[PDB]
Amino acid sequence: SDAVTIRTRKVISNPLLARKQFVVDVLHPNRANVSKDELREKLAEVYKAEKDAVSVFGFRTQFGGGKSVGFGLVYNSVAEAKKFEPTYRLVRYGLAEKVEKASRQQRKQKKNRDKKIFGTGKRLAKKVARRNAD
Amino acid sequence: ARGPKKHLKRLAAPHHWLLDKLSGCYAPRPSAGPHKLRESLPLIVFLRNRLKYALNGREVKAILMQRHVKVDGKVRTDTTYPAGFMDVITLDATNENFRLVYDVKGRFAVHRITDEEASYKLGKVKKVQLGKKGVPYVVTHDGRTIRYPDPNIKVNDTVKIDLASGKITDFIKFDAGKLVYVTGGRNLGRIGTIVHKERHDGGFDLVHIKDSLDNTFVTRLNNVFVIGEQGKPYISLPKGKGIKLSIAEERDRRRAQQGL
Amino acid sequence: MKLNISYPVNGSQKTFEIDDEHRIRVFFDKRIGQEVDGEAVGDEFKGYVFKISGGNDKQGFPMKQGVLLPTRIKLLLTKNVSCYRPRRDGERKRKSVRGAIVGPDLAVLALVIVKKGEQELEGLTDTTVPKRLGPKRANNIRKFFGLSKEDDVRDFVIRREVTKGEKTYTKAPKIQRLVTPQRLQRKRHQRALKVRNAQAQREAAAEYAQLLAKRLSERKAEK
RNA sequence: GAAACUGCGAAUGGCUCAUUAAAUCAGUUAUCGUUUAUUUGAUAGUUCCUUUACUACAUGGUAUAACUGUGGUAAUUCUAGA
RNA sequence: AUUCAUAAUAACUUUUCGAAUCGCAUGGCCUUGUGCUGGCGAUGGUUCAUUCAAAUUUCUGCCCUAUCAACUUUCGAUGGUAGGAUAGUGGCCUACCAUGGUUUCAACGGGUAACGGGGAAUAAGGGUUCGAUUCCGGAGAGGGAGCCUGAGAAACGGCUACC
Repeated sequence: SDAVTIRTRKVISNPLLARKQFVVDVLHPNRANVSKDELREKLAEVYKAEKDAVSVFGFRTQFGGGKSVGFGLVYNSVAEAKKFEPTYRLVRYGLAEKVEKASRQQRKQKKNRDKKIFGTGKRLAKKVARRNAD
Repeated sequence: ARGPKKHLKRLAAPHHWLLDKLSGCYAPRPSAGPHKLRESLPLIVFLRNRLKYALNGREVKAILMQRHVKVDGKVRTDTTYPAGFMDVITLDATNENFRLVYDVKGRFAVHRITDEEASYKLGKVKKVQLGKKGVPYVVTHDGRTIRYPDPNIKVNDTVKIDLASGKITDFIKFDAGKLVYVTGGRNLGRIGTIVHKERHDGGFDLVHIKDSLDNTFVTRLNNVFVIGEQGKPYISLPKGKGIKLSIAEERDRRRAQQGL
Repeated sequence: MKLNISYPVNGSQKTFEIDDEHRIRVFFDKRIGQEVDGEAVGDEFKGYVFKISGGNDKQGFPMKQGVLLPTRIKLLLTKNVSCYRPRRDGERKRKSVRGAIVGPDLAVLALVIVKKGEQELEGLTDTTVPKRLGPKRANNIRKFFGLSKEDDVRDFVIRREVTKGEKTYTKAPKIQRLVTPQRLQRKRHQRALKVRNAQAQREAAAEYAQLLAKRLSERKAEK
C-alpha cells in the first residue's frame, strides 16, 4: 500500500517450454513479507494469463524488511500447467490435490510379505481355510 | 573390482564442467561414450549449467523424451548422452542452433550458430586401413565409420562430412602452414597455424604453435586438430577469438571495456 | 497311506481314507507308476490298474526317483527336480526328500488310474470336467478340429458369456500365427531391404572403380 | 491390465581397516601380449547338398506358468500326482 | 617395428551366423486381384572400430632393528626347451636338461597401537609429528575353502561343506 512496485529482472522467454522466466522484485515499505497468492493476480498484467496460471517460489525477505526477492515462472495455459511444472506446487496452489501414498513403513512392509508369497494369493488361502481350520 | 562403476560423485568431476559443491553430490555420470573419453559433455548438465533453461532434473528429463532437442540430425532419446568435439546441436522452434567449441581457458562457450554451416562436422581421422570384404575403412572423431574413402587422405587429418550419410566431402592435408585448433593441455585452443614440427619418433611427436600474440609453445601431437589453412576458418568463430591474452591486461581491459 | 485318487483321462480327483494295513504291502519296493492290481487291494476296486504317483509323509517330504533307499536323504537338486521354482539364479541348493520303498512313514499316496473299472465311475467319470483354458494358438485349432487345412481359421472362436455388466464382454483367446500382412508386409520389406540396401553399396564400389581408375592412372602417368 | 513366464538389474552403490613393508599405492610407460554387456558408427539377396517327393513359409512342433480342483508336515519364500 | 590388416587357395567343423516379432497411419498404381509396391518405430544377430571397462605391466619412491649375516633350491629356487591352461605372454603346472638368483649401496628374519596417497597440525629458513575417516585406489562381509548362473562375482542383502 506504499508503492509495492512489483518489478522484474532477467526476463527470458523459453518457447520450447513456452514460458517466461524472471525474478520478483518488490520494495514494500511498512508492509513486510507480502504474500504468495496475491502476487499471482498482479503478475498476470504483463501476459494476461489467468488468476492462477503462474508458478512462483522464493520471497526471502532481506534484513530490515521492506524488500524481498522471489523466482516466478509463467506459462501460457492451465492445460500447459499440468505438463512441465512442479507437481508439489501443483498440489500447492489449488490445482492438484492430496495424493495418497503409504508411509514408508507400510509400503516396504506391504511389499516384503507379498514378495515371500508366490501365487496371486487365493490358492493357499483356500488351503488354510481347508486345513487349520480343518 | 567385479564390474563397472556407474556412480561417480562431484569433487571427482572433469572440472571444466564447473559444478559447485553445495549441491555437491553424485555427479551426472555420462552414458557409454560415442566418440572419446570422459572429457565429453552430458546433456542434463548443459541445460542447467550455462544454457540455464532447465530447473529440475525431472524437467530436463521432460525435454529430451518428446524428441525435442536434436544432435547430429538424430535426437539421442536417452538422458545423459555425451557430446563430442565441435558437435552440432539442432534445436526446436525459435531455432537457437548451437555448437560447442572451447574457449581460451578450456571452458566451453555460450555459442549459437545459424542453419548455414550446420550440416557438417570435422572429425579427427586416426585409424584408416582396409578391412574384410576388401573395403578400405575410415574412422572419425565420433567413430562414425564411413565406407570407401578417398584413398591417400593420410592419417591424422580432419575431414568435412555429411551427417546424413557417411560421405566425407572435402578432406584437408597437414603440413607446414595450416591453421590448428588444439585441444588438450593447459593451453588448449588459441590457434597456432604452424611454426614447426619434428620427428620425436616413438615416444610422442610435437607441434610448435603460435597465435597472433606471437608467443610460441609446444604441444604433443594427439591434441592438435586443424580446422583449416592460413586464414581459413571453417566455423563460426567465437567471441573470445582464441588468443588467451594475458592475466594483467584482461583485468586492464575490463577496467576499460566497462566504460568508466 | 491315504487314497488320493486321480485320473489322466479328462479329469477327476479327491483324496480318500484307509484301512488296508496289509494290502499296502503290495504297494512298496517299486517307486512310482509301475503296477498295483485292484484285486490285490480289497475288492471295492476292480477293473482298476493302479499306478502310483508319489505322495507325502510326516515331515512333508515329496518323492523323487533318484532313490533306492527306504528313508529320507538330503541331496543336491538344481534345475528339473521337484523343487527350486526358480530362485536366485543358481542357487544349486540342498534339501531332503524320500523316494522309493513305501512304508508307514508315508501319509498320502497319489493313486492314479490306468484302467477304468466298472463299478465306481463316480470319482473318475461322474461328470466331465470343464477344462478352463482352451487353445491360444491358431495352430492349435485346425487339427483340433481336423480341418485338413484349407478351412480358413477363425471359425470356432470361443466366446465366454456373463452379462452382469449388461454388455457380456464377448472375449476370445486372440490367437497368434494369424497369417495376414502385416506378417507379410513386414516380411516383404525385409525381402525389399537387401534389394534396395545391398545394391546401394554395390553401387559404391562401382563409383570407387571409376574415379580411382583415373586417380591410379595419374600417378601411373608419373613421368 | 492382478499375477506369472521372457528380457535387463542385483558385480554399482553404502560400510569398515582386520590382514598387508617393493606388497598395495603416487607418478610414469606399454598391450605388435589380451576379452567386452551395453552408447555410437557402419556392415550379410547366395541358407537350398531332396543343389529338383525341398513339401508350409500367404507361416510348423512340443512344454509348460499363473489358474482350476485334490494334499501333507507343526513350522520354512516346503513342495506332489491330475 | 612385424608372419600386421586383407585377399585367394586345399579342406574340416555335433555347425556359429543371416526375423516363424509387435505399435501408428493407412497409402500409391491398374495388369481391381492376398496382382504388386507400400513409410516410420520398438527389438534382436556376424564382424570391425569408440566409450564404459577389466586384466596384466616397465621405470623410481616404502618407518625400526644387525642383542637377525648369509638367504634360497628334490614341497620351483633361477633359466632353457616341449606340452598343457587361460581371454591372454610368462616356473602359471608338468617332463627333461643346466646350477644358478639377491646381498654391508643392508638381502633374509623380526616388530609395527603399519590400509597407501592427495592432505592435516605446527611455522624465519631447513623441519617434526600425524593422515582409521567427507576424494582416489586396494582388501573384507565370523573364520578359512570350493562353487553354477551371468558380459562382468571366488559375489556373501548367492550357494555347498568344516570350525
